[PDB]
Amino acid sequence: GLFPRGRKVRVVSTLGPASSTAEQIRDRFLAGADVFRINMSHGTHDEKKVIVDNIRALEKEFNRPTTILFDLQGPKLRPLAALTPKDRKDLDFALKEKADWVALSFVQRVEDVIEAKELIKGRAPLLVKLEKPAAIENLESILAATDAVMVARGDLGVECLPESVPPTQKRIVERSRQLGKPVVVATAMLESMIKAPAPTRAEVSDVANAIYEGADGIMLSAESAAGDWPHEAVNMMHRIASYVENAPGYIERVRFTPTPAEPTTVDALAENASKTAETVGAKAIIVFTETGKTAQRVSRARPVAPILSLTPDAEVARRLGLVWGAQPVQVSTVKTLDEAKKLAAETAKKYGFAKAGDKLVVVAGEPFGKAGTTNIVDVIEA
Amino acid sequence: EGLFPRGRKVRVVSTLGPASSTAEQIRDRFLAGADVFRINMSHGTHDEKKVIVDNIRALEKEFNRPTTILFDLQGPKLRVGDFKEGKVQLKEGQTFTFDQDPTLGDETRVNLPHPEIFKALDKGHRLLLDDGKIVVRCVESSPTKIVTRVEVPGPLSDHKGFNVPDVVIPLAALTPKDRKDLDFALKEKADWVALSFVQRVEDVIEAKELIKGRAPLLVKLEKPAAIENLESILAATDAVMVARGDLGVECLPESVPPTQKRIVERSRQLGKPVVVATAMLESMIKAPAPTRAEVSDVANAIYEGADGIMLSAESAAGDWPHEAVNMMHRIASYVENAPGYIERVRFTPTPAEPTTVDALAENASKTAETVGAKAIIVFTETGKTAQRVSRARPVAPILSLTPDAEVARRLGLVWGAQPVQVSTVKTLDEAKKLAAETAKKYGFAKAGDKLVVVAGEPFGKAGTTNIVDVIEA
Repeated sequence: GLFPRGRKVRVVSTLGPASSTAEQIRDRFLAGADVFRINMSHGTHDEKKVIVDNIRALEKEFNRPTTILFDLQGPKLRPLAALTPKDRKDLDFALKEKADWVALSFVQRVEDVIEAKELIKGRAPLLVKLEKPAAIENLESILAATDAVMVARGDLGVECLPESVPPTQKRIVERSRQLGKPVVVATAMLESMIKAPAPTRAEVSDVANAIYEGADGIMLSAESAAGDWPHEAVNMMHRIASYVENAPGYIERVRFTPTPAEPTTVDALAENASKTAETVGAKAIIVFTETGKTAQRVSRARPVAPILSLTPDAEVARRLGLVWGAQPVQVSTVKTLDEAKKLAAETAKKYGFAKAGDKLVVVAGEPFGKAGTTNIVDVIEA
Repeated sequence: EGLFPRGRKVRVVSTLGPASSTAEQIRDRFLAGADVFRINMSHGTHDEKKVIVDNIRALEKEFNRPTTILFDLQGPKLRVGDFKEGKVQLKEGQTFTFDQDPTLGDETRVNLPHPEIFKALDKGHRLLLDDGKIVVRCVESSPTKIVTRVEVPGPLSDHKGFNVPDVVIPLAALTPKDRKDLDFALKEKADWVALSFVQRVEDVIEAKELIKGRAPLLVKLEKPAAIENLESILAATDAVMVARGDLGVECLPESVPPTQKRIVERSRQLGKPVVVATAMLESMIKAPAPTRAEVSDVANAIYEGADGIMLSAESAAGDWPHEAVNMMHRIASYVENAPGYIERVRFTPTPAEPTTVDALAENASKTAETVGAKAIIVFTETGKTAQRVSRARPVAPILSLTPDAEVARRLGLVWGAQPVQVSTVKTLDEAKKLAAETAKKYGFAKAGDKLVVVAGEPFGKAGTTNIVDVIEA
């Protein structure tokens, strides 16, 4: 039951002493972990390389793209620079290791996102950790410049009142969804499970309420990195999403946040592919995407129907691991609409979303092979 | 100051116990933000409760505020018997038998000393033991023997508790101990009485017949039977508690949040005060500050629009009960006054019933917004009009003026009701004058501010609400 997962929220799982061997990483991944977070504050580049090779090993065993998020420590203290000399080193290592996502801590203003992106030079997309009062005041600029977002509540409730986090969280998730930036809720989601094999009622509520906000991602930190029960913690995350997303009241709450279309072809075809899929009862929406942009726009609409994001670029498939519901599948380059239709039907049947005769909605760009050319909605039979 | 008005409308239910019992302590929690005091009748003696009750009630003179006391009755305590070695290991897929033999148990057998289980448990039904840590499934049942297959193994020790999620059992929700505790609660003039082990509407009817209208009835929703029967139980009850601790044992813990969404919605639409309970600030049993998940949990109950948010051991038994109560107050003050709050509350529709009072509850709220009113003063003899206006969840704060001391206490559990006991009025002008002088005395309005008054023209008569009146203070 590894792919599909039966839910669309993404589980982010931090690795560390309790979750670091190949067998341990394999086990989290089967238990429900989708994105692995490597924290560069501690440990050595030597130990990360073994962990990276052990995450990537999984692509061969299960034929699925993995997703690795390198977390730069930032100017932890134990008015100042966005990337410390330690970060610039750890970054260069993360890009050696073909980081799918790089995260940056303690941003306070848009110029710090810019500094990072200028160093990164397109080699990896950027996620911003929002945890400083200034970051919240500069929220619109920061969110515009970033590619993805983490509501990093641990530090946020240190430097801001802890009672200010929930409204600030609602604000970050809303706006992230509206801007189309994947957003992850973080810190203490299952804190009690560091020591106990089962969660508290308040912890399960927090996870469910992150899902109902429509967030792309829910994270575990020390519950998988350092605790006595990492496998149960990861699995409880999967169990909460499996149930909540398929229980009554889910989509109504997700739809509370309006995500209207920009005046573009891609946003128009994303919205109307979703609606068309609802109206005809389609079993899936298949999105052909060179760089992932289209898949992100469809994901933004939060369709009921399952998405499958078909890309030729193994790095895009890896990156899409963080995007709500994206379900990336690396494929060969198709060269005709006919070939796209046959590949779309066969992919939906193979992973169990459809059987011959079922409706499918295909979003694509024709003539094929170029990014930013999305212009077709095609309703086909599997 | 920070006491009345509190600066927020949700109500804090704090459980009293060893960590919060002395006069000075009970006073502290009141000031810290606690609104309803929950007295659990399962432990302790009446003589000690009487001391606590008197200590709660003493607040009324110090602060000229009505207090509110919720008495929680334990209900049935289902436990297995004892084992020869004190415990056993149950291996998956083994046969395990429950009978009425008192002989000391073993790896195959234990006494289940509750005859009522043997009258309802049948094939396919589960028994959960040790807080759901162990699951067994009935493969065979007779009036005197229950044979099970172990589905989820683990240790099983002497007189562990168990749960019967899948079938209603012919056992009263009020035990003999509960009946006696109830009479003590009513003699102590309980403002609210809390029923446990609710399975069917008949359990609520039974409880209200014993109570003979001496206090309103809150039902705790713990058991899959009660969720199946939600509508009939909600209709019959006066208030609700989402008792998550037992719900998450008897159902999947991952299924509580959608079931909490459902309970809170229907409770608002039916006009029944609803409380969210269990582990909201659980880590503060040992720590002086909460986790992020915990603060999110309290805030998400507030955004659902629930009337109340509750602490159990955090205030009853923990090391940081003052900080725990205060933290509930801090989360409510910040969230209700921060952006995003009213929109989330309004997601649950609460349309007017076809009654004069429901139409006027709605009219007043809409009128308050349009004219910029500072308060909505509600005159009420039994509390009914207060609830219906509370139900509309208006932006403008409510002041619920009642002549009756008992009504003023009970309303302490109603969202934003802000009860004030006052003198009777006999004309409209007397009501307007009393309404303006009350809004000014507590800081809601200054001379010239607009207020919306909701009242009934035959003054002094319950059920007569028929007036909305805009006035200047």
